[PDB]
Amino acid sequence: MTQPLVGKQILIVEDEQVFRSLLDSWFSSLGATTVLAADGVDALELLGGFTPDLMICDIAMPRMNGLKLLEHIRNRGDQTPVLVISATENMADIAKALRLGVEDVLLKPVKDLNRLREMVFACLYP
Amino acid sequence: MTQPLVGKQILIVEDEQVFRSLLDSWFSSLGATTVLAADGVDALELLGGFTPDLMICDIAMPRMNGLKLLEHIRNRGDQTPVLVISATENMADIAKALRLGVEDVLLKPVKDLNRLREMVFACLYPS
Repeated sequence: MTQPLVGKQILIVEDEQVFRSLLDSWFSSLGATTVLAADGVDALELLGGFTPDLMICDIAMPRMNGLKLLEHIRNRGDQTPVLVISATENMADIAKALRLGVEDVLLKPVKDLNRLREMVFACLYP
Repeated sequence: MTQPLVGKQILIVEDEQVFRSLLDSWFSSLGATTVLAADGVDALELLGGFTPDLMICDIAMPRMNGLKLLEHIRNRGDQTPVLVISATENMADIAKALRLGVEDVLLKPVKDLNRLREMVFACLYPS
């Protein structure tokens, strides 16, 4: 199959339009249905009414650091799988993400589209 | 001002990746914060918990014709401004969109990005 993610809903939270388009383009290519949010506060609001199969965010977020997004939904009882894609070198931040429950924390810029591919597959078909 | 839509939340419902990306690019360029949905059923679900300043959709939608999206939110009592962008030539479909309450129905493909610009401005800053 060239579209193995058909039937999967992916929430992408990404403030850079180009990276946002690449991620939409890639996941859509694979058959996923995407929701994209430019802003992490807007994503928090969306998650009130909607439950995706996977959420992709950055923990180093300009408007509102995505750790707080993660913390707020995890306090509610949301078990939504989260994959972090981040350039952060800050080990206290990564450790806080891991304690809140993320599938993984992948380095940005993505220097292996091969790896993300099987990381996304590890999340969506465990 | 080169970013006149700062503080405006726009929901874009668009099944074509490239057009989706163009609209994201354009609205983001003008300072709006965007939410994009590939799929109209997912947009119906999102609107349960979220109220944008403007929704952009096509009435001629593959998965689920966007008239039903429009009819379902309008039966709830949502006053969310909607702008339809569509190549539809079907006068009955346009007329149903207009009865449901739509800011306007703009012809696709978009000749002219000047027009969409002030159409979007009429929706987001009326009077």
